[PDB]
Amino acid sequence: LLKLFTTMELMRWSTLVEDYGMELRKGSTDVFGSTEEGEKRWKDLKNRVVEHNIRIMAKYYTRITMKRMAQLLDLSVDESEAFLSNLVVNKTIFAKVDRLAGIINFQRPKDPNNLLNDWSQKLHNLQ
Amino acid sequence: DKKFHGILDQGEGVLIIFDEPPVDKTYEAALETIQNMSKVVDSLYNKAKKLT
Amino acid sequence: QVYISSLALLKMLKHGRAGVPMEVMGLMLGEFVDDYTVRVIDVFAMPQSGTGVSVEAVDPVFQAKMLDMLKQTGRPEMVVGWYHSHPGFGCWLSGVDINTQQSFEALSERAVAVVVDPIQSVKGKVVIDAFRLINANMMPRQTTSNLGHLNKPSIQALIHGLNRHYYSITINYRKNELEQKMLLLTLQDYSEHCKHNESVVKEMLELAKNYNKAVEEEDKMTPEQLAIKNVGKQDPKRHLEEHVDVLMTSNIVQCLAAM
Amino acid sequence: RKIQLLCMEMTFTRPANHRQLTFEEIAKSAKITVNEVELLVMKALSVGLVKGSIDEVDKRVHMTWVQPRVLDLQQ
Amino acid sequence: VQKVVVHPLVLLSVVDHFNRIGKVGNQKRVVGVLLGSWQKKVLDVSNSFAVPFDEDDKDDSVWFLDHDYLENMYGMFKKVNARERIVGWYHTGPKLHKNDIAINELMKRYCPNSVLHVTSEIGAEEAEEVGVEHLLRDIKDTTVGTIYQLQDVFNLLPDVSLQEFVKAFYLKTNDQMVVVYLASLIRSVVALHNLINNKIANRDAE
Amino acid sequence: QAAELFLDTVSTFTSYELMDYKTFVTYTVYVSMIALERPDLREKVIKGAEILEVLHSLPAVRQYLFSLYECRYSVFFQSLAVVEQEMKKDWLFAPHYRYYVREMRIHAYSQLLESYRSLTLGYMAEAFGVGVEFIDQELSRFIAAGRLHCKIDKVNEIVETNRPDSKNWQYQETIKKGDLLLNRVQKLSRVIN
Amino acid sequence: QVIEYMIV
Amino acid sequence: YYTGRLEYSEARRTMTNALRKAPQHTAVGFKQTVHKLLIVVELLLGEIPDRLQFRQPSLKRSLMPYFLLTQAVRTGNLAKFNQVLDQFGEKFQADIIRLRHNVIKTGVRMISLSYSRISLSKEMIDIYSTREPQLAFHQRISFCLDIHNMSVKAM
Repeated sequence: LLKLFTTMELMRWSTLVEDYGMELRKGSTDVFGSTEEGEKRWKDLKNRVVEHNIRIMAKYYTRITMKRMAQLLDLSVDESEAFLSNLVVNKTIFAKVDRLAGIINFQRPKDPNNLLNDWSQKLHNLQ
Repeated sequence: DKKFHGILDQGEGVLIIFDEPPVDKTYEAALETIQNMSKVVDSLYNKAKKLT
Repeated sequence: QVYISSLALLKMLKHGRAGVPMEVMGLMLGEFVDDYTVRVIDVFAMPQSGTGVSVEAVDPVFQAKMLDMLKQTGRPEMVVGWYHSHPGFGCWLSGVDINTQQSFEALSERAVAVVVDPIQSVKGKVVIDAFRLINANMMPRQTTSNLGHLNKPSIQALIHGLNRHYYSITINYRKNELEQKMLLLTLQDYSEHCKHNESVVKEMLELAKNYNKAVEEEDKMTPEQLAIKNVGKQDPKRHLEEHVDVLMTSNIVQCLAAM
Repeated sequence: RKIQLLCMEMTFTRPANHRQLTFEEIAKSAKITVNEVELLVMKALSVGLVKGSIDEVDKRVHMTWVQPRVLDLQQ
Repeated sequence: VQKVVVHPLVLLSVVDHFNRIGKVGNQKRVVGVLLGSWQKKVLDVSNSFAVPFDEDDKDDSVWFLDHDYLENMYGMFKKVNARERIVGWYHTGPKLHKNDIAINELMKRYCPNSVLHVTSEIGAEEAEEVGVEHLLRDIKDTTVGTIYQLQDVFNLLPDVSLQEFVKAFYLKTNDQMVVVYLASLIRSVVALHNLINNKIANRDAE
Repeated sequence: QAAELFLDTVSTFTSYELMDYKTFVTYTVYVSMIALERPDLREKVIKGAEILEVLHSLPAVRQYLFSLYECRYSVFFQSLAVVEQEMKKDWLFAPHYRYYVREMRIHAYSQLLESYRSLTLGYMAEAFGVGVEFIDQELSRFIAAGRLHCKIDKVNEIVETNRPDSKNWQYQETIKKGDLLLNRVQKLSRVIN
Repeated sequence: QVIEYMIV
Repeated sequence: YYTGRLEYSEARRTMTNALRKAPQHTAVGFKQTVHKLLIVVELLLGEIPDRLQFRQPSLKRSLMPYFLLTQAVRTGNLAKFNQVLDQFGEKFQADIIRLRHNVIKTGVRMISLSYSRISLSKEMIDIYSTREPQLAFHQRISFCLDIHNMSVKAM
């Protein structure tokens, strides 16, 4: 959970979970055999698959595809857009998400001079 | 009076957004002032021109 | 007449300015050719007492031993005489004379001291002046007519009464080209360029409104230099000039170097 | 994976002003597509080996990587 | 850790010191120690002895001392002023080698920071520039009255890509140009106010 | 300066004899939509309870008022043709009514097509019922002035509208402005002073 | 405009 | 001005140099035709409404024909510019494509119905800008102030 979760690298919804289902479930929060609210907190861990790699494609990429983001996170279009809307309404990223292919673009299409400023910032034998 | 982005469509029915790189103040202060100095020059015209 | 290496001037101002008022003292080193031409190369900062220092600063082991040490790996020749470091007022030496004048002829008549002023000299023209033993001998030097600028001291009675004994002459100066020569970007829209042309144009707005009120008002019923330039409610118009000056040295020049 | 990571990233010596290639990486990698495009530069971009964004609608990898690497006697 | 500041006290002292040792021959890396306050950014404000430098003429593998002489001048300036600690030491310009790093290491005794390199700044001369501005006569300050690293050098050079950046650069220039136009106007107006002041003044002096 | 000053005044001057009311609140509610900004204090015009009850007895300027924000423009041009018949009265007259009908007209068209990225010929014809050539010649005169952003795209007979913002407004404004200002000084700063 | 860019 | 009496590149700077010396000079000849003739040439280059008609009431010097041709180009059709030209015919200053140029500055939209109708690198259309586009105009007023120094050399 340290080397996987803290380092900004990809995840999976449950194949690391069913890959750990003989150890992360019982082994030797998420209480339940039949306990109330042990379920939803484990569903919270599904959100830790969701909001982690949206920070990866948000921290890394421009537009991707509706389909390619829809198959990176193994969801459909709709609940990925619902998790995305949850991820933007709480003001965490700057998503230019679109219904058509011009999706989640991380860009300022008004030309502030942040680029200008960034460029400025970037700017024996004799003994 | 409410978000200054929305131009919408009839045919395909979309809603284009982020119309404007909004007002930065620069030209609005500059142009405005230059309109003042006019007043001051006219006043000078009171002294210098409405004297001589 | 009296000469200096001006390292003695800078160590002089260093020891003086470091210790105000405390009247810090020391004694310099040099050589003699004629009547009073005294090259001074290094001043020797003899140490400080509690708050009142006197002839007791003429120590055996400090000036003797350290005169041997910086005789060896430094200034070889004999000392000239003392100094003294008047803070505040200038140059007059009442209790200083009984601690200085009798000390000279113990060494030689070729011996001068000098009072300096590291308080009132914030300048680049520091107050320096040596003197004589005219304790006695009221009994030549064409000078081109008495040297000039000691018919212009701060002519004050206790100072000029001190000048009866004192008789300053000159302070020469040397330096070399090397030393002379030795002594002789961006920021763009961080918030910078905006928020110092978003600022100053607003004061150009309402300060130009007050300049409108100034030219409307003073056009008529104005006399006696505008009541002495409005000492009160300072200052309309000039403010506009200053504002104009501030941006045109900034919103061009380094922006120019942007290009 | 690792010699694919470094040596398939290192072969990115395209002074081509601003390096932008994916079409070379399509043919330089004996591998199926966007797994070769993203995931190699996903893990190349998590650690400091390759820095820069990727468009994959455009199929466009921008890079400004640093990696002080080669002796380069003839460079 | 911070850089070094300067005081030309030590500059005139070392310059006069190489006005001393400049006899016949002896182009020497004359090493002398500094004393002064050492903390975050300082100069080690005052100089000292040297125990003058001679090796054979170039066979630079033999030393100078005393450590008791270090505390002769450093010890008895404490009788004069107690604010000081040794870090600094100099030599001639401009060449250095393992002699100098061997007096950094061998004759260390405190000196964590003493380059006379990232500590590179030649200072302001606070509170004693009166003994500098008197010493800045003829010609004046201005006139007063007037492979890995080089591999990572060109990683941040290339920019002609004017689409975006070019447009941005165009824009900023335009905006700042305008500002100047706005200004270069109100100073022309107040200058004209000085014109009518002078013309009505000399007009009334007719 | 006229509307707000009027607007935030109420008016009373020695039994309103220079106000000569049956005129004042009318003068406000047909001086407003020139310069009082259509979102901002136009609500302060409409839902402002100080003027609405005294234009209640004045139904002509009333139906001139709520025929902008209610988009019933087949009666609004009718309502503005009334104002171009009571332009005759006031002695502040001629380029005030020609400019006034010009800016009521231009503000009326710019209000309509700004909400749409594409304006069809039938819906712009639906604004009154004028058809084609009124909108064609007239809007071509307005874009000849360049004060809206539309254009008579007769390729499909559907008018397009994006919006380049008022960043350029300033530039174009200040060329003329700057010139005039310097010219005044150019009128003075010679020998004649 | 570096050539183009009297004020003193 | 007499130098002002072909090219249009400097007729307006010699119009500024021309319209200076006439407090009260004449009523025919010298004072009259300089203003109205030079602003007519200022329409021969193509400068339209907003310096024309409110600047008229200073002179009012018989004031019919040249102003009529200014609005005959401000509208810009040959049909009534004909009767400005041929029905007047004595207006003089004899020394057409410019009022054509006004209406075709618009277009229908841009191309105009597959390159064919009649009326009668900065992807923006030419609004403003922050590069070379607006720089030219900028260095206009700077130049003006610099040229206005001359003021300091006069006392």
